[PDB]
Order: sequence, then C-alpha cells, then structure tokens
Amino acid sequence: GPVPSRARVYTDVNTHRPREYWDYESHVVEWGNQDDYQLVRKLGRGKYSEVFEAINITNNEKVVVKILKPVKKKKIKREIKILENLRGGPNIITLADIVKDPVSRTPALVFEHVNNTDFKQLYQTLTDYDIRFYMYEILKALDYCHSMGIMHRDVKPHNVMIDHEHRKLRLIDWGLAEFYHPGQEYNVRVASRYFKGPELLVDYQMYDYSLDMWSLGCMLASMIFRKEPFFHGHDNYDQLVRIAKVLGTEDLYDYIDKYNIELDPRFNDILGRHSRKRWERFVHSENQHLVSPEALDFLDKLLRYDHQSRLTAREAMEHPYFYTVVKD
Ligand SMILES: COc1ccc(/N=C2/NC(=O)/C(=C/c3ccc(OC)c(O)c3)S2)cc1
Repeated sequence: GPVPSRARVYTDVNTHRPREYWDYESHVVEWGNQDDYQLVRKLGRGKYSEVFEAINITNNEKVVVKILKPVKKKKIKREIKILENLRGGPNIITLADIVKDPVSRTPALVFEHVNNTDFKQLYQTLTDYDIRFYMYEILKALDYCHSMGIMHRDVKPHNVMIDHEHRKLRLIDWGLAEFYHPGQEYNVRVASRYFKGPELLVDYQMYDYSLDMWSLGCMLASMIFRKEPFFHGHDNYDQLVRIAKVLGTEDLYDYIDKYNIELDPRFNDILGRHSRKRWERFVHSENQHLVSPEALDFLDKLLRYDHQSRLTAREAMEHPYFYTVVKD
C-alpha cells in the first residue's frame, strides 16, 4: 500500500494542545445579535455561502457578512473554531461576530471589511516590489496558521484580499481549512483546480501544510510570468499533465514511487514523456521586469512534486527573493 507521510514541521502542534483546541465538533457557538447588521449589497455567491457588504449599526462600522448555505454542522463549527483560534494572527481575516440568519436558518459570519481591488485588475499593475511585498505578507499568514496546526487548503488569488491603498492584505475563506493531525487521511477534493497540489491530483490523502506552499507557488508563477492561471488544466487529469509538461515526468514517477502510489491508468494515453524545463523559457519582454534569478530560484523551490521537499513558509521567508522587501 501507500507509504505514510507526515509534515516536516509543526507535526505535533495539535496533540500537545488541549482537545478543545482542535475538537471542533464539540465547540459551542457564542451567538451575537443578528439585528446589529444591515445588508448593503451582495458581493458574491459561492458553492457554500453568499457574501454581503454590511454595516454594524451599533458601530457605524463597515463589515462583511457571509451567510452559509446548509452543510453538515461539522464543517460550520470547523470554520468557526479555526477563525477563532487564528484571530489576531498576522494577516488573518478577523471574525468579528456570529449570528443566526432568520431567513436562511443557518449561521452568518461577520468579518472585518477590507477595501480590496479585484485581483484581475490588481495583478495587471503589481510591480516586482509589490509582488515580493505581498508574497511576504501571505507567507506571514501561512506560517502563522501552520504554526497553529491548521492548513488553509484553498490558497488562490480570490482568497487573498488586498487593500492596495493601505498595503493591507488578509487571507480569507477558511471554509476548507482543517486541523493537521499526523497520519490523518484527508479529502483530496480541496483547493481550486489550478492550485491543486500533485498530492491531490494523484489521490494521496496523507498530505499536510505543504499543500498550501504548492498553491502559493502557483500564484507566484502567475504573477511573475503574467499568465493567470499558470497551470491551466481543462480538468483534474489535464491539470497534472500541464504540471508534468513543466516539471517533467521523470520526477513525477520518482514522486509516486517514493510514496508507493500508482497513477490512474487513464493517464496511459495522455501523460507522455517530458523533460524538466528551465524556468527561463517562460520569460519574455512583457514579464521580464517581474523576473529575477532570485524569483526563479524561489519559485523552483516551491513547485516540487514531493510535498516533503517544498520550502516551508518559514524557510520561504528566509529566501533572497525577499531581501529587497523592507521589513517593519
Ligand atoms: C464569490 O462568492 C463568494 C462566496 C463566499 C466567499 N467566502 C468567503 N469566506 C471569508 O472569510 C470572506 C471574507 C471577506 C470577503 C471580502 C471582504 O472584503 C470585500 C472581506 O473583508 C472579507 S469571503 C467568497 C466568495
């Protein structure tokens, strides 16, 4: 069978914290008053919720209200517990309140408001310095939640709110996040297609925080190469082919061989043979101002098949890529 795997860092965080830290099924929600918040406009509708701009009339404060669609109470308490465990963390969205929505019959989460510009406009104008700056700010958030025993599992541009005027970043949408427990087998149906790690795409369930580092690598490649998304698969199978055409098939086989994993035989007719490419081939006159040797080396150390070989968030913050970023 498959070879087990554990994270190389923060392995035992949850087994040394009290059961109440991670046993989200037993969490008792503390309810606020739903009448404190007036909905202003709908911002978005997802698979599991709808998001609204709102105002706290007992505050005059702008907030964001996320009203949950029905899903098993386990996953609602999971997201609530995770947001409360992480509240106050560097660049973590702050959960201000929780209420019962009378119409939906489901909880509604109240968040701090971030005056963000959508990434499709923002990524068109981010400079080399901006990308390094915001990548460092994301790394602060990930190392924090990783150090707190939590993996986000849905890192993507949509889940990174940026108020570019105030240089403020928040990592949002913790609805897929989960507590890391060594040896635990997790659902591989997480993250968006373009940001799924190879571990998900080969159905290896004993993954860890390093999944988020793959997703971050995918974001980085889209930004510095100005190709969003970078690995643009048509489905989950073609997604791994897209990755293999860049990272090569020999290291893909080394990866699945290390973990005693087999590919789905439907890859037989589609995967092919590919050498590993030099990242410089994606450089051209329209993105070269975003690319440096340090950028390519950093990206190369995030986008590894072997989840055990990717930089940790901590190690990533040590990379020369960030030497130019002013640290507060
Ligand atoms: C496109 O449909 C959806 C549906 C649900 C979503 N899920 C969230 N999960 C969070 O935590 C969110 C927090 C948030 C969003 C925007 C903000 O400012 C504009 C802000 O301050 C906080 S959104 C996202 C998009």
